[PDB]
Parts: sequence; C-alpha cells; structure tokens
Amino acid sequence: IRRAAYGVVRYVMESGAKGCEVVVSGKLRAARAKAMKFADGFLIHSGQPVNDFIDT
Amino acid sequence: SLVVQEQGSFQHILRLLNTNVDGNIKIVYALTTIKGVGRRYSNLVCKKADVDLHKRAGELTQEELERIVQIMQNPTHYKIPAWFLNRQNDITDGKDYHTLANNVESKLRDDLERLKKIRAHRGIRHFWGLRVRGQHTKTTGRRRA
Amino acid sequence: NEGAIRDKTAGRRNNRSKDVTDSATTKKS
Amino acid sequence: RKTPNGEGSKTWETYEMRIHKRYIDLEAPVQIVKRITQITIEPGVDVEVVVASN
Amino acid sequence: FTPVVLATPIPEEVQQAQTEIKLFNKWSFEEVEVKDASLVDYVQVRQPIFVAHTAGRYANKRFRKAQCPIIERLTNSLMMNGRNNGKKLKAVRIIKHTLDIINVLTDQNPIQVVVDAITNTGPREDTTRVGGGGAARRQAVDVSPLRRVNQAIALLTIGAREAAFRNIKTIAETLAEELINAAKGSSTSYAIKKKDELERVAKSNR
Amino acid sequence: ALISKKRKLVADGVFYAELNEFFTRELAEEGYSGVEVRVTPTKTEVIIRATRTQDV
Amino acid sequence: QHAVILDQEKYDRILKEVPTYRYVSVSVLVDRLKIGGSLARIALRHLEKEGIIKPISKHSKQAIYTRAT
Amino acid sequence: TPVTLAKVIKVLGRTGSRGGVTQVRVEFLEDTSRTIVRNVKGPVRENDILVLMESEREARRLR
Amino acid sequence: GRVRTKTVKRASKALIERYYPKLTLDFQTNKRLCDEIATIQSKRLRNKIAGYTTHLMKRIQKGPVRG
Amino acid sequence: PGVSVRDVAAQDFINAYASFLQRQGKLEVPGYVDIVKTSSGNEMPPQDAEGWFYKRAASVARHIYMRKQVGVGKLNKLYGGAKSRGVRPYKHIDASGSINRKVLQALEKIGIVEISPKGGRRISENGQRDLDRIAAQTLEEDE
Amino acid sequence: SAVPSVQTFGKKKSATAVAHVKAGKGLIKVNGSPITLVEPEILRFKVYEPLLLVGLDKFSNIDIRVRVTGGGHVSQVYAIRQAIAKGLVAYHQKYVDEQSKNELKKAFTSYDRTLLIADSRRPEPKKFGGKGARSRFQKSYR
RNA sequence: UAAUUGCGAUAACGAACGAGACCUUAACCUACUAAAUAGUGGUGCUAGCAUUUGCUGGUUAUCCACUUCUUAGAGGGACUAUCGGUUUCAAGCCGAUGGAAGUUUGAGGCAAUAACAGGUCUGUGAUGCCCUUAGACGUUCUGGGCCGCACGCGCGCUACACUGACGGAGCCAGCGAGUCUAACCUUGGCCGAGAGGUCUUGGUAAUCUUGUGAAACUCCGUCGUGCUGGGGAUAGAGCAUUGUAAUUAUUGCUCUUCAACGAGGAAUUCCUAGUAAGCGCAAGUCAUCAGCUUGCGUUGAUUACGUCCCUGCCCUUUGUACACACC
Ligand SMILES: [Mg+2]
Ligand SMILES: [Mg+2]
Ligand SMILES: [Mg+2]
Ligand SMILES: [Mg+2]
Ligand SMILES: [Mg+2]
Ligand SMILES: [Mg+2]
Ligand SMILES: [Mg+2]
Ligand SMILES: [Mg+2]
Ligand SMILES: [Mg+2]
Ligand SMILES: [Mg+2]
Ligand SMILES: [Mg+2]
Ligand SMILES: [Mg+2]
Ligand SMILES: [Mg+2]
Ligand SMILES: [Mg+2]
Ligand SMILES: [Mg+2]
Ligand SMILES: [Mg+2]
Ligand SMILES: [Mg+2]
Ligand SMILES: [Mg+2]
Ligand SMILES: [Mg+2]
Ligand SMILES: [Mg+2]
Ligand SMILES: [Mg+2]
Ligand SMILES: [Mg+2]
Ligand SMILES: [Mg+2]
Ligand SMILES: [Mg+2]
Ligand SMILES: [Mg+2]
Ligand SMILES: [Mg+2]
Ligand SMILES: [Mg+2]
Ligand SMILES: [Mg+2]
Repeated sequence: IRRAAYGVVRYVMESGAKGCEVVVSGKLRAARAKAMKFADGFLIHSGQPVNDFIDT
Repeated sequence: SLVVQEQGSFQHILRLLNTNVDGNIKIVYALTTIKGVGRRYSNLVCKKADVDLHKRAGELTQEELERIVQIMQNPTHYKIPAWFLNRQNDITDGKDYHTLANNVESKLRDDLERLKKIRAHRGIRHFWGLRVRGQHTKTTGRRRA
Repeated sequence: NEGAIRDKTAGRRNNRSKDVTDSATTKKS
Repeated sequence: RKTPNGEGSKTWETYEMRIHKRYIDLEAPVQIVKRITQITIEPGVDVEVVVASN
Repeated sequence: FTPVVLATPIPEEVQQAQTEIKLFNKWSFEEVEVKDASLVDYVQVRQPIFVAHTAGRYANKRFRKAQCPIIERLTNSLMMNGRNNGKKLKAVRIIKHTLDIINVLTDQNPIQVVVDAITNTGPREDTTRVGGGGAARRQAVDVSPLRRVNQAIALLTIGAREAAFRNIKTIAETLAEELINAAKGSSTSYAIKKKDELERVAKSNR
Repeated sequence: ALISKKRKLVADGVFYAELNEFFTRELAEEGYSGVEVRVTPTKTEVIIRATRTQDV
Repeated sequence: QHAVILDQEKYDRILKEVPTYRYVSVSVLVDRLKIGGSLARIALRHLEKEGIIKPISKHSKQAIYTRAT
Repeated sequence: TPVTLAKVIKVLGRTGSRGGVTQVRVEFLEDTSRTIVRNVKGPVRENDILVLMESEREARRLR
Repeated sequence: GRVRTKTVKRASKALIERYYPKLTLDFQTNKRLCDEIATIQSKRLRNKIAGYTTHLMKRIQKGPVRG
Repeated sequence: PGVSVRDVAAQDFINAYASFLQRQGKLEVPGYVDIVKTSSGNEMPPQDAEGWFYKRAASVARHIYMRKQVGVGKLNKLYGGAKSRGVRPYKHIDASGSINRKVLQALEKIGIVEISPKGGRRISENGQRDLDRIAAQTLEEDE
Repeated sequence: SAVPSVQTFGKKKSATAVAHVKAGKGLIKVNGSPITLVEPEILRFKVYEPLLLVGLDKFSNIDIRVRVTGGGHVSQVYAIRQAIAKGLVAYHQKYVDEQSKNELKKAFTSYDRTLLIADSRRPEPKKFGGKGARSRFQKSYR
C-alpha cells in the first residue's frame, strides 16, 4: 500500500497539482484495522475554497 | 334591568328525577346535577319549555319544572333530533331513548352485563378491571385506586 | 374466552394484591 | 439525519436545490424563432417556446 | 388652540390638548416629582409617553434599561407567570384600568403614585452570600440604585399577581391596591413586607 | 409528461447520478471519469469523459 | 352563602349604602355587600340609569365607578 | 432614620466568590471631600446615588 | 472581538512602506486606492486592509511607528 | 358630506344592522337555529337565545361589502377559532357547513347579495344601500 | 383626477405599509377606513402619534390613504406611523422646503420610536435540538 | 483576542495547515435593468352614499403611463468610521455622534492534527470469517405479535383557572407543498347540526388552491371563586372517513358519563433580545393516524454586561516505577 499510494502522489504532483492526499484505511496487513495517510505539496481543508479547488 | 325582587315565591333545593337540584344556578347549569343531563341536553330542554334561560333555578314556577320533566323523558317528541340523544338505536330495541336520572348506570350495567355473557374481548376487559378503549396499559393509569 | 373470563387467577385485583418484584429497578453491566 | 442508524446527538442537514426561472416575451416569426432558439442553447438550462395565445 | 379640521373628522376629545401638553392615557408628566433624588436618572418620568408601548431597544445596553418610561418597565413585569407571556395588549389595559382606580382613591397623578410606591419599596441595603463551605454567613451590602427600581417593580407586580390569584379582584385592582398601600407604606403591601425583610436582616448581619 | 419544473429538475439529477454511477461500474477499467447531459430539443446528448477513450 | 337573589332587605340595604363608596366595581359589591357579583353586574347596570354610581371606564372585564356627584 | 446619600467616584473591583458585588468609593453628597469604600448589589456606574446606612463600614474583600 | 488578523496587518504594514506618499488619512479614498495598486480577491477583505492602513497612517502622521 | 360603512365602527355597526334585520322579521332563518353550535370546534351553542343569526348574517353581509366574491368555505374558515382536542394540542377547525351557506341562501331573499361572477357571492346594489344607510344612522347617532 | 404625488412606506417585522401622499383636504385613512377605526384600539394613540407631534394643522394641504400587508395586529400599527411620518418628509422634501423639512426630522427624532427611522430587528432561525432559536431540548443524563 | 487573535519581548528568521478570510441567509438602496405570472398612478365602460366635486367598491387586455412597496441579475455600503477616554499613550478595549447596519452586523455552512475497540453488518447487489441453505435462518401466503400490565425510569401533551372559561364580535402571518402512460392542492354550488357527501371546477403553478381570512391576541357579553360552567381521564351509544380488512376501540363527529389535578418533596433542564416563554401554520412520515420532528412566522419580555463558588474543558508548571499510557 505504501509503494502504491506513494506512486499516486508523485504522479499527481508531477501532474502539476498544488498538493495531493491519499488515505488508506482498513485491514491492510493483518488483524487490527489501521489508517495510513499519504500527502505531499500544499492543500487547504477549510472554507468554500474547498468547494472550488480540492477534488476528492 | 333584571333587578326584580318578588318575596316568598322563591324556593331553593327542589327534587327532580328522584335527585335533588341545586337551589340557585342558571337552570341549564342547574339540572345538570342529574346524571344523564349535560351542559347542552339541559340547554335544549330549557329552550323547549319556554323557560328563561337566564332565570335561576329557585325562580320560574312549580309547573315549569314539571314540563321540563316531559321534554327530558320524551325527547323525540319535542323536535330534539335523534343525534342529541345518547341512547340512539338501543341494542335489540332499535328505538332512540335518553337514559336519565339514576337510570343511567342501570342501563350502563345492562349493556356491560350484556356483552359479559356474549364473552366478547371488549367485555372481558371490563371483568378483569382493565381498559377497554384501552391502548397501552404499559405505563399508564398505575396506582389506579 | 370462556376460561379467560372464568379465570380467577388472572385479573387486576389479583395482581394488585401481591407486590412488585425487585427486578423493576435493576440495570448496569 | 446526519447519522445513519440512530446513534449520537441528533444532528441534521438542510440540503438545498435552487431553481431560478426567468422569462422573456418577444414578437418574431418563423425565420427568427426557429433560427435564434436552436443555436443559442446551454446545458444546465431548459428552454421553451409558446404557441400564440392559448 | 385654533381647533382646525380637515377631510377626516379627527374627533374633539382627541382633537384637544395633544398639541398643548403630552398627556398619558389621560394624565400629565408635569407636576410629578421623584420622591428622592437617588432613583432619579433611574426612574424616567422626564420624557412623557401617551400610552405605554414602545419598540424596545432597551435591552441591548446595560443602562439603556434605565431610559424606559417606567410605566412600561412596570407593564412588562405584568406579562409573566405562564399564560401572560408575550401579551402587552392585555398588559396596557391592565395598567390603564389600574391608574383610573389609583386616581379614584388617592387622587394626585397615578404615575406619581407609582413613583411614590416604587421609591418606597426599593430596598436600600441588601444582604449577600459569602463562603465558608456550607456555613451560611451574610455581609451586608447596599443594593444599587438601578436594582432598587427593578426589585421594587417586581415585588409590587408580583405582590399584586399573587394576591389576585384565586381572588375575584382584577389584576388592575390588586395592582392599584398594592400601589396605593405602597403610596405611603401601609405594611399590607407585599412589596413593603419583603422590603423590610431585606433591609432589617441586612444590618443584623455586618 | 409535462410535470412541475420542481419535479423535472429533480428527476434529471437522479437520472444523471443513476447513469453517473452506472458508467462508473461497467467502464471502471476503461479509465472513466465523469459524465455530462445536454438536452437539446432534438435527441439527448450524453457526453462521456474517459482516460482510455479507445477501449470505450 | 353570597345571596344570589334580591331579598328587598338587599334592595333597601343597597340603595341607602352604595353611593357612599368612592370606588365601586364588580368585586366591591361582593365585599362591602354580601351580593353574588352577577347581581353586582346587573346592579351597576341598573344603578347606571341614575348617576348614583357615575362611570369612569368600561370593559367586558373591568369598569370603574366613583361616588355620585 | 439618619441615613445619607453618596455620589459615585470610581469603580474598582468586583468581589465575592460568584462575582456578584461591585466595589466603589463615594463622595458623601454633603462632604465632597470625604470618601469611603462600599460594596453594592446591583450594577453601578460613575455618577449615581447610593443610600448608605452605616456611614463608616468599608470592609473590603468578600468570599 | 475587533482584532484584525495578520494577512490584513502584514498587508497594511507593507502598503505604507512602498505607497506612503500616495496614501492618505481618508479611509474611503484609500479604499479606492486599494483597488488600484493592489489586488484583493473579495470586497470585505479590502476594507479591513484599508481600514488598518489608514489607522496605521493616522499614527504615522502622529509619530514614527515601529514595524 | 357623505358616508360609507367603512367609516363605521365594526361591532356597533352590526348591532344597529342586525337588530334592524330582527325588527324587519323577514329572513327565513332555519328551523333549528337553537340546536347548533355554529362551529365543529365550539363546545356550546351560541349564548344569545335571541337572534344571533341576524347578528351573524349581518356580519356576513358586512364582510361581503369589503371584498369581492366569497363562498361558503371561505366563510366557514373566516368564522372560526381553535378547537380544544382535550388532552391534545389545539388545531383550528372551520365552522359549521350548513350555517354560513344557509345564511347566504337567506341573504338573497333580502336582495342584499346576488350570486357572483367568478364564483362565490358578491353584494348587490340594494345591499349597498341599506349598508351605507344604517351607517350614517349610527354615524349621526352622536345626536 | 388631477394630482401630482409622492408615496413612501414603512416596515415592522414582516409588515409592509404603503401610504399615498398627494394634495387634498387632508383625509387620513388606512385600508379605506378612517384613522379612528384602527382597532387594536389600545394602540390608537400609537398611530395618532405622527400627527400630534408636528401639530394637527399641517395635514390640511396634503392627503394620505394607507394600506398594510404582512405582519400582525401590532406590527402593522408600527408600520403605518412609519408610513405617515415618512410620507410627511417627502411632501416637505419636494413640494415646500428643506428648512421646513429639518423641522420635522428634528421634531420626529425627539419623540422617535419607529416613525421616520426603520426597525432593524427581524426574527432569527431555529436550530435543531430546541423548540426555539436559542432554546434547547431538556436533557436527561441518568 | 471569540481565536497560537494580535501587540510587544525576542537566537531566532521567513512562510504553510487550522482560526480568519472564504460561502449561505436575514437586515439598507426614491441610485442600474424591468415586468401581466409583481404591483402602483392614470384613462375609459358601472353601483352605493352625500351632491359644488368628494369619498369608497366593482371591470385584463378598454387605452396609455411609473418601478416606491413586490421579484433578481448588476453592484454599492461597514472599515468598528468620526470624536472622546483610558493602555507599551502598542495590539486593544471603553464612551458618546452619526449610521439601515457598530457583541466577527445577527444566524448559519465548511472546518487542522490526533484520539475512541463510541455507533452502524437491521440503509445498501459495500464487505471478511463463521453459520443456515430445501421439513431453509431463502421466499411467500393466512392469522397473531411488536400495543401484551402489580411496577421502576426518560422525552412530552393537557391542566389546576377570573392576566380565566365560555358565546359571539373584531380578521393578522411566514417558511411552504401540490395530478402521467394520472387521481395531487381543491376555490365555487348544493345536501347534512356535525363529521361528511355531491356537483363543479383553477392550477405541472409568483397565475390556481392562498391574502392559506392560521393561533395567541382585540372587543361586547355570559358565568362568580364554588374541584365551578376550571379540568377533560374514563366509559356507554349512535353517525361518517381511510382502507381487502379497523375486533385488541385506525381517524373524525354527536350525546351522555365528569376521575385525578387546589401549583407539585429531595433533586434537575433550557436560556441574554425580536431572544425566554406564550401561540399556531407549513412541510417530513402518510392510503389512514402527531401529543414527534425539521423549519416558519405571530404576540413579546424578566434579569446579567459579571465571576471562578458548584460543574466541566483549555494551556503552563510539577511529579511518575505509567507508554497495552490509571480499564
Ligand atoms: Mg471558516
Ligand atoms: Mg353536552
Ligand atoms: Mg371546556
Ligand atoms: Mg370568533
Ligand atoms: Mg385541550
Ligand atoms: Mg506564526
Ligand atoms: Mg488558514
Ligand atoms: Mg447585494
Ligand atoms: Mg480613538
Ligand atoms: Mg468535521
Ligand atoms: Mg469531519
Ligand atoms: Mg464496544
Ligand atoms: Mg438434502
Ligand atoms: Mg416498539
Ligand atoms: Mg429509563
Ligand atoms: Mg431526548
Ligand atoms: Mg382575579
Ligand atoms: Mg374568546
Ligand atoms: Mg403571505
Ligand atoms: Mg365540575
Ligand atoms: Mg401530516
Ligand atoms: Mg398507528
Ligand atoms: Mg419521530
Ligand atoms: Mg459570559
Ligand atoms: Mg463574557
Ligand atoms: Mg473551576
Ligand atoms: Mg447543569
Ligand atoms: Mg520524585
């Protein structure tokens, strides 16, 4: 999942994006479920600028 | 002005329907002390007796009471429609009465005991002491006395 | 419905005579 | 309800759709209406046209 | 006063002194003095009003509450205890009815009678709560001039509502009764009794 | 036909998302992205966006 | 009780008393007299014809009466 | 009742554990020199008239 | 309360630096000034930048200011 | 110079009007008229054992004066209040259906109102007469 | 008829009140009824206020007819005294004088309640969890 | 400072996320553009009432006019402005003037990092493992049950009445919804005391239902403080409506029945201004049913302009043998 998500980042970053984020949550390896976050660049989470800019 | 006096023509606490009427209140709200007489069934009877509705019980006459008796136990006669009567289409009889006086619960015990022998579920509830119109007895009416 | 209304047993005054168990008030874990 | 199932403090959302209607009245024949209405068009908009009177 | 007339009747009982002096329901605000200058500036007779209604902005500010035509400060204290909540149309009638009885028994200006009845029933010094962790002890203070107006109006209005509860008398009657019994303190006033029930207990603890 | 404009615009958006979801099922491997709907008073225009527009 | 009729001791007790009050209303007549207050309503309307009780204000609920002048 | 009035000079603290009492020092309305600090219940501002009983008192802090 | 954030201050601080002679003690003119020499995405944001930079002005016309 | 009914106090207007219709005696008020509550949500029959029907119907014509054409349901809603549901909340319940209608059916026999264009009921020329007439009669009753 | 005119309005809560101000013999009538027949009637002097402040005389050369929409019994009454008082500013704004105008705005403000100034207050919305805007539901705990 | 919000102090310097900005709504515009699905002036065809004329109603296409109210695109407007007082005469707060607007303008939307074995497998053809899979735990059909009542508790509705009830009379909103291979919102007419029935109809909707003629409230009158005509539980009897089907009363109507409740112990909840509370209406569910909810407006206050005492959260100091972190 790391070498999967990591590649998705650099792609999007090499795609001319101001920033990217990947959230992988689940059963990843074994037994207990845990979340893994992958983000690079710059991105804003807050106001209406979320509507017009971030695409999720 | 209603301010008239008279003298000794006034009598309070008279009996009606083998029950005893209040001395002074507006006659519609007076006769209602008899079970089987509501705030209206007295209002419509008093009108048909040509009695002043804004007179008081101790007033009127001795005979005006005896006419109020007639309209009460003969309600279908005096233009009072059937739907103003509690007894409409009385079971087996089919006739529209108005059960009055101390005769009210005697007729009530009658239909009660009637469907007690029918042994319908609605009646069994009465025998058990429960609610009949009912709905949820779960949280309600507890410490019923 | 015969034994139902013939039942002495089941009633209101019947249940109203004996009193409530201790289980009405109990909870947690 | 915000919440699927029943749990939590009771939290709702107000979802809004907004319809804006506006109309124009013109006098113009077959060589105008048929030509001007077909070419001027937008997705996300719904045009309509009226027979005379009724 | 050159009583002119125009395309509408503007009847005469109305058409009179409105341009001379500003009357109450019908009463004046001249010849009414505040009993003692403490609660002056905190009791407002000095900008007259016709009938007691306003668009209240009064609650926006701390002391803007003092700028109200106290009759209206009194009126609002009437609409409460449940079923009266929000109703000022039954309130102004309850005040106007009250004043007519006030100007029956004691004459004067019923608004100067309220001014008298208020200034009397505002407690001068008060008792407070101080600690010790359950051991109740009271260090006497002196309650603010503004609070005297607020506290008097309550006790007067609450005293009349209470005595008028299961009694046949009107709210207006008990309002005037309490107000006149407070014109000079008659000790029958509910607001008078509870007033000494503060001031007396004050000095006893200090 | 001829229903309220309140009801008409509702019925389109559902009909949009019904297809938008449907196209996201069959076309997933094909690199699907999003869809558009343009109603001309001739036919109806359903325009697809996709990464591999060849296999589509 | 409160004597909801008129006894002619009433009427005579009434008329030689009532104008003394400089405030009379629905409640007053049940207080200083023994009357029933529905008669106080019919009294004030009968006592209205002569200025024995002269009006001040009137409402379905309250109305004010001061001494005859 | 001897009483007296007092004009307000300045606001200082709000004492009491719940913070329901304000502190002020007051010119006597008679002697515009003399000033004694007092505690009050309701809200107070500069230039308003307090009716004191004990003309000395002055006890400062409360809990 | 009425405290102005840093984007405002850090702008108004840098406006007076390079624009001082062309800036005034009138807000409403400096408002119109802000739309010319500067670019501000929303109207309301501009008024605050003008409103502080005139407040920053009236102190710099009252004396030397530190920042 | 001149009067209308809009220059007249609403309640005291009907009084002079209603009793004048009770003086006139020609209405044909319905045969029941003592057994009805006027509203599904009114607990007791109207208190007036004399004509409330002249009282009511006069107000009907009064209201009819202002607006254009008003029907039975508009009137049964116009005459209405809250109905006590007992131990439940209050919902507003419209008046009796056979009253306001049968009122209007006895309001044409006086020539006061005529069945109207666009449906409903509108005042005629004669009703306008008696309306504006008793108006001044109660306007100049200041004596 | 032959008249020029000016028309203004006033608002209290959801009530809007429109007054037509033109020449005439001085008829003041709201909803086709005399100003004396507004029947909250305990508020009668509230709608009479805009007249008596400036004087009863100056309504002779001017005419006003009024109609009210929206609100409730009390909210409309506050709007008409705003409809009349702001109808008087205009007849003296255009048809006579500014010095004879400022002697209203200065005379109206000294008594101002509603009158020539608008009411800034509106209702505010309900949030979930309570029957009111601010108020919440009662809560249990244990 | 509402804010790690700023000012200052400064081995720190300069920026990013979150806050703020931003966005939605409610407030202002006699300035921009308009309008028969908005109104308003005017012109004609017509009544009443008084006649110098006036004043109030009626008539969409009878003709022409205006955009103030109404609608929404464009913008403008506030920035805490001006002034005063305090404080590093700093960020700031405080005061009055003006201002539609001066508690971030009121109310919201969205909302970092990280946490919980919180809830959800009974929203899902989202799901892993196990279970059952043909006399099934699939599915369907008939009936019952989920509502069953000695009782314990939580959200509530109705009340104890005279600042009321009742009976009449006065006629005032706003957010809304409404019928295709169809039966939705129902003005108007008639029949029925009522609930209703029927004949009509306008509208796919700023047109028509709808000015939703709503409720509280206002006014006149009736009752007279008496568990009273407050109160409406319970129960009887009859009439309608939904619906294959209403018995274990679906809902409504009418008559009679007329209970406890006379202001609620120790405890405890919600709330600072068009807010509390009172009051209804619309929509959600809905064939039928609201004592529920989401919103709406109506009537309109008491009291604060505070503190850290009770109850919690927040930082910093501090201590640890804890780190699966005081389960
Ligand atoms: Mg934000
Ligand atoms: Mg009855
Ligand atoms: Mg009742
Ligand atoms: Mg009514
Ligand atoms: Mg009820
Ligand atoms: Mg920083
Ligand atoms: Mg940020
Ligand atoms: Mg704008
Ligand atoms: Mg300054
Ligand atoms: Mg979030
Ligand atoms: Mg989140
Ligand atoms: Mg768990
Ligand atoms: Mg097998
Ligand atoms: Mg259940
Ligand atoms: Mg529990
Ligand atoms: Mg709860
Ligand atoms: Mg009383
Ligand atoms: Mg009533
Ligand atoms: Mg509306
Ligand atoms: Mg009783
Ligand atoms: Mg519903
Ligand atoms: Mg059900
Ligand atoms: Mg629910
Ligand atoms: Mg605070
Ligand atoms: Mg605070
Ligand atoms: Mg603490
Ligand atoms: Mg608590
Ligand atoms: Mg150690």
